[PDB]
Amino acid sequence: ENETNINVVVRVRGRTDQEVRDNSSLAVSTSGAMGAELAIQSDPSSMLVTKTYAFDKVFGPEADQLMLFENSVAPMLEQVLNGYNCTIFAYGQTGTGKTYTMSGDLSDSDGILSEGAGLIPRALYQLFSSLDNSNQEYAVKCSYYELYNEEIRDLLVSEELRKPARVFEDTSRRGNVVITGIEESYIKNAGDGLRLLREGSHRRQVAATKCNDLSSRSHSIFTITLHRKLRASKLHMVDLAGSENIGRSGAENKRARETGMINQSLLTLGRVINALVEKAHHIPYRESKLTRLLQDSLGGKTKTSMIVTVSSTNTNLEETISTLEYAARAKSIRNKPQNNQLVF
Amino acid sequence: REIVHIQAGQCGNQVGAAFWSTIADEHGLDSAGIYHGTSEAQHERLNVYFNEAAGGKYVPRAVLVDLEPGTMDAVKSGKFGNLFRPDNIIYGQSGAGNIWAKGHYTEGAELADAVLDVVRREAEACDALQGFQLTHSLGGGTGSGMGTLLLSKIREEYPDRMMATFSVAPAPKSSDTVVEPYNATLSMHQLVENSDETFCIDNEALSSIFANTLKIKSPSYDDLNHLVSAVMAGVTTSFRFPGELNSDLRKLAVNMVPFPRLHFFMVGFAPLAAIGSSSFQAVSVPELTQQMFDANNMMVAADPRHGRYLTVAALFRGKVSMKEVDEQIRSVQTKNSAYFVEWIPDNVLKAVCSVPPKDLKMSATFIGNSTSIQEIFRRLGDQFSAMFRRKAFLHWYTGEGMDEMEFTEAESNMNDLVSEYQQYQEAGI
Amino acid sequence: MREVISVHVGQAGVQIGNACWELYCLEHGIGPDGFPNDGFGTFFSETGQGKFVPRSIYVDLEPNVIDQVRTGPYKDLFHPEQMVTGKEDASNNYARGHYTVGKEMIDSVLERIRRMADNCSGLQGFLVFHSFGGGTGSGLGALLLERLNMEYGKKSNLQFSVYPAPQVSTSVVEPYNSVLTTHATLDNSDCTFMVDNEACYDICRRNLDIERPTYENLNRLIAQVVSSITASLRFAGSLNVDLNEFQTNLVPYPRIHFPLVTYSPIVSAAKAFHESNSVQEITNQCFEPYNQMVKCDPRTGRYMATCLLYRGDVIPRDVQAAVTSIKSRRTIQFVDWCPTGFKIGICYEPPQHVPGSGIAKVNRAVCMLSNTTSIAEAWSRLDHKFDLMYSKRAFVHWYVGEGMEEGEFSEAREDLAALERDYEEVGQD
Ligand SMILES: C/C(=C\c1csc(C)n1)[C@@H]1C[C@@H]2O[C@]2(C)CCC[C@H](C)[C@H](O)[C@@H](C)C(=O)C(C)(C)[C@@H](O)CC(=O)O1
Ligand SMILES: Nc1nc2c(ncn2[C@@H]2O[C@H](COP(=O)(O)OP(=O)(O)OP(=O)(O)O)[C@@H](O)[C@H]2O)c(=O)[nH]1
Ligand SMILES: Nc1ncnc2c1ncn2[C@@H]1O[C@H](COP(=O)(O)OP(=O)(O)NP(=O)(O)O)[C@@H](O)[C@H]1O
Ligand SMILES: Nc1nc2c(ncn2[C@@H]2O[C@H](COP(=O)(O)OP(=O)(O)O)[C@@H](O)[C@H]2O)c(=O)[nH]1
Ligand SMILES: [Mg+2]
Repeated sequence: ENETNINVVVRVRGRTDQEVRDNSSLAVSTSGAMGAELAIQSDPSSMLVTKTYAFDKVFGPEADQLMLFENSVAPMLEQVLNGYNCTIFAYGQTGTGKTYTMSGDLSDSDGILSEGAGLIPRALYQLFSSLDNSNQEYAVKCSYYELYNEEIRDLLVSEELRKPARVFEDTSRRGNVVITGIEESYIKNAGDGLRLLREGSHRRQVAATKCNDLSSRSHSIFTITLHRKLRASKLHMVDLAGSENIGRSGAENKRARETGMINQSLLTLGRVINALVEKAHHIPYRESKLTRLLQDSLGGKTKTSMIVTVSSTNTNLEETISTLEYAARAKSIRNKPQNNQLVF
Repeated sequence: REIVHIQAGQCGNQVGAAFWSTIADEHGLDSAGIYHGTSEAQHERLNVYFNEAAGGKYVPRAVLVDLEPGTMDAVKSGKFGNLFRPDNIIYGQSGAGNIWAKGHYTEGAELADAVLDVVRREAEACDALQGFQLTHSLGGGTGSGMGTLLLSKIREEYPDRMMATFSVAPAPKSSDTVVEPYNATLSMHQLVENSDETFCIDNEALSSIFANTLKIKSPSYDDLNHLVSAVMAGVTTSFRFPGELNSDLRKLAVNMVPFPRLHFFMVGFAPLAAIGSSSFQAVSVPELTQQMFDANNMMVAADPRHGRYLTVAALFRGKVSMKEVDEQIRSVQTKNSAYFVEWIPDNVLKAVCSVPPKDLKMSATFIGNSTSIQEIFRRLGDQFSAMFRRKAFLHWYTGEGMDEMEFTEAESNMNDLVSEYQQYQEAGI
Repeated sequence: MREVISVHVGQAGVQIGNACWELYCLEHGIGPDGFPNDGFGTFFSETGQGKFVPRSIYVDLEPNVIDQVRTGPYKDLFHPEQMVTGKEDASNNYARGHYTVGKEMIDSVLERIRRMADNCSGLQGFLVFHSFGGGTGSGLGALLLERLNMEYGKKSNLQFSVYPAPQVSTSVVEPYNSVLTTHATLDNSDCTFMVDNEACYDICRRNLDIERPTYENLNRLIAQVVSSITASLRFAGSLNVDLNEFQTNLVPYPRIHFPLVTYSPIVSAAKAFHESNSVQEITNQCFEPYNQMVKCDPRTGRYMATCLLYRGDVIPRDVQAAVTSIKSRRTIQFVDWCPTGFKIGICYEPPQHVPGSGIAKVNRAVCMLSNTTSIAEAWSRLDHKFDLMYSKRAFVHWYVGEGMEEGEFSEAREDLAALERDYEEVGQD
């Protein structure tokens, strides 16, 4: 079809014992059976009950990997094998689980598989699995790097090499925003996927907040090139950092760069979909390097998925509900899926 | 509160001797560098541009970098040669060639290491930097090819401070060199990204001032660069004296820039009149503001009436109170409802400095932000368009080592900078 | 001693504060040293010799206006360790104002208060007045209350912060820095006395016939209603209107605490000469909207509660015979649920005039304070502006690029409109 296909899902985290037993937090999210509009309320049998937000897949502190992975990623894994580009990325407040959403665990029990490892190691094997039994030739390449303060660092290599000048366009397509000056690596099997992603995810800059010692600041981005046979569908696995508040960081001038410039691009991610509620005479894709790359993703020729991981603990009411308007407003935009058999 | 000044290029050189001449006269310094104060305002805020020395000898924060070794001797061996520390003056041997792709390929790769080293101790020797000026040109090679590479280091160097570049623009008609559509848009690629903002100035517009207001048809460039040093002083006029409000270079750019892409501005100045029009002119605050919104008082030949004003910052030098300014602007924003942006209401910034100029009673420094500036850019890209499809004047760039498809990246950057203003020139949402 | 202290943040804190302490010293008859009614120096700390230290602290992030006080005619008055200056200004950025550079400067300010707080005999409450429009007083003053009301708890908090309006504007983030401030002022301050720059200006044009007034002519109007509240107790009078009493006679609910200010008689030099001054005709001036301090329409709305602070030679029965001439006769009804509406006291001693303003000496003066329902059209002016400034997210990257999440922008318009939902509800017969 040629419909308004933009995938958005919401999976909140779980409270800890010290939080709500001290705070008596919000009653806004359900136990997570299926996607349905809930409420916005606190002191619920009183004069704060305002409105609900229509959903696709709401899940409380109840959902797991294979409950999400078979219904969200796996109908689009087949689209990758069908010869289509796809885009999956997470978003939300810092310290909620959107780094857990992409890359969750480092258990990595290499007898068979790992458990709880996040969407990318599930989407790692389950594209190598079905490709082994579909009687065609295949070649697998990947490239995994980061985005940090309008700069790009290759997480594949630890050497100190970077781009020569700039990110390039091409005269071949419009949807290409190619990034040269950076290495992609070759992958034989499922046994080479985690083999490079393990030290590769370790190359980023995991900073330490007042809230979490794991809620990082970079933008992990995991690209895949699949030369199966003559055809190639690029796949984007993107992490995004958190919408950092002022006082919950303790940030000095060294930390303000990965506070301000990060929130600068997250604000930029606002207006690139705030301008698509009506799609006026300009689409500001070129405001930062985060949105030049997502130009074919956001409202382009690429199928796009989105994860909104928020906190149900009352750490805020400022962007408790403000971040859900992003999927709510820009749901109704259209795309155009095009085929890819590169004719030699 | 110090800023760092760069005169990168030949136009950087001849504006600076026009710049620092009217600055040193403004604080009371002589032509040499010794001090001669009038009152306490000139005693306390020489801490804006000038580093100290023994006695009353002052040294301006400046680096003046060229690749052409000739014209630097006109200010080194020429006049005001006792007013620059010659360690700061630094320049190589080979000329550029009016080439963007040579000042950014090889010469910056052989000077900007040693140029930046002089910038190190000039930045460290203050307490709090404010801005980082690199007043240069876009026409030739030195002010452009070094003017981008010397720019692009500092954002990687000092990611907090501010950039105020006064790069002059090519003309749609009165252009001076032949490489102008290439030597602009390559520099326009680097300047949208890394610079915080710029103030464009076009010589073809500047000739219209002397041909309509002052009625001189035979001026000089040294006369012409003398005029831009009004608004050079006009920006930091609000800071270098006891003011009354809104005194900072940062207080401009935090609310003259609505989105972090556009960053460009239009410059006006008032009053100015010839000796025949001297006494018959009166100097009134409503009388000044009617000059500042004429298309015969702008420094870029695009018609501001053709566009819409996003933001306006008025900076006044002299004796002027609050609603003296605004009550005339009240009638302006009635007569010009097609000239003010509706979705940004209350689009007027004002700034009052409580010190008069010399030989004047009042003065008005104007900063504008139209949507007319894209037309010059569309004029510039149209000049770029026919120059590139034939791929002529090409191998003096790739022969130095810049990629062929790298231009199409700059045009795509250039076209998108044009493509944001047509939302706002016709904006009812 | 019923003791009070002062703080001052931003240039509005400086310039109004420069005019507050001048008018205080002429009331208590002290110059720089003092003594060229018996004591009562609650504004002042008494040293062992006679150099009375004004109990105050100026806070500015940019050492420009503080140099004016430390060089002008009042450098020989203050405690130069108390006049704390900053390093770099907030520069119209509430994120810089409230969070970033303010955190690196509050902890040389809050402890400076404590030494002046522990020198109190018994401290009642005090006053934090600034601007909403600018940088520092909008932002640092917002943190200055919540880092104070956390500490001192049950002690009183007032603020006379000056407020923006659509006729006259200075900066263009004045919608943002007002509504980002009003979260701080809602739950920390007991009360606030908002005042316009325009209605403050217009009385200096109409009812003073001064053609082009300046800011010191604005501020001397502003500081006089400041004198007519606190130091009105500090002259022995026939009645007493305490700082606790405004926190009873003007606030039914904990959210409704936004009175207006009205001063009378404000009559110029050649017009009080050829005029009498009754008790009744001056209270008639008070309910004229031409002496109002915020551009509102009080005859449209109703009055929840009023307060009349008389000064000068006043008999207390033309209080009662003329208040019913306003209450029981006129058209403007009060709130049906407030049964009286009036609280009023008489302070015996005359107000003091400065020798350099258009205002003249007068044997009686009224400082009308009233919590109205017609101030709901003050917040609708900003929230309509804050709507359209936000709907394209313009001028937001200078805030989120510093560290404020956009979630306050949701709660700003949510809380402020809900704060207007009490003025439409309590003022609803
Ligand atoms: C007479 C006059 C302003 C004025 C208004 S009402 C009144 C009385 N005087 C101007 C100065 C005015 O300050 C500018 C903007 C001075 C602007 C500076 C330029 C260089 C001069 O205006 C320009 C015409 C010149 O180069 C010459 C002719 C040499 C200058 O002398 C002219 C010249 O400067 O005279
Ligand atoms: N009442 C009053 N208000 C004034 C006066 N002068 C300026 N203002 C107001 O003060 C506002 C500016 O506030 P500031 O005190 O400068 O704010 P800030 O954070 O200190 O900003 P900077 O110090 O300039 O960096 C202007 O927008 C005016 O509305 C004055 O004399 N009286
Ligand atoms: N839904 C969840 N279920 C279980 N554990 C969770 C969940 N969400 C977060 N966690 C835990 O939270 C920790 C990871 O921090 P995380 O919440 O992912 O930060 P973040 O929100 O992704 N911020 P950032 O890394 O800056 O983008 C791990 O201990 C996870 O187990
Ligand atoms: N003398 C002078 N020329 C100017 C001025 N502004 C722009 N120009 C012209 O603009 C063009 C820019 O050239 P430029 O960079 O100085 O030459 P370069 O040495 O090759 O870099 C030349 O034609 C200059 O003459 C000015 O104020 N004075
Ligand atoms: Mg995350």
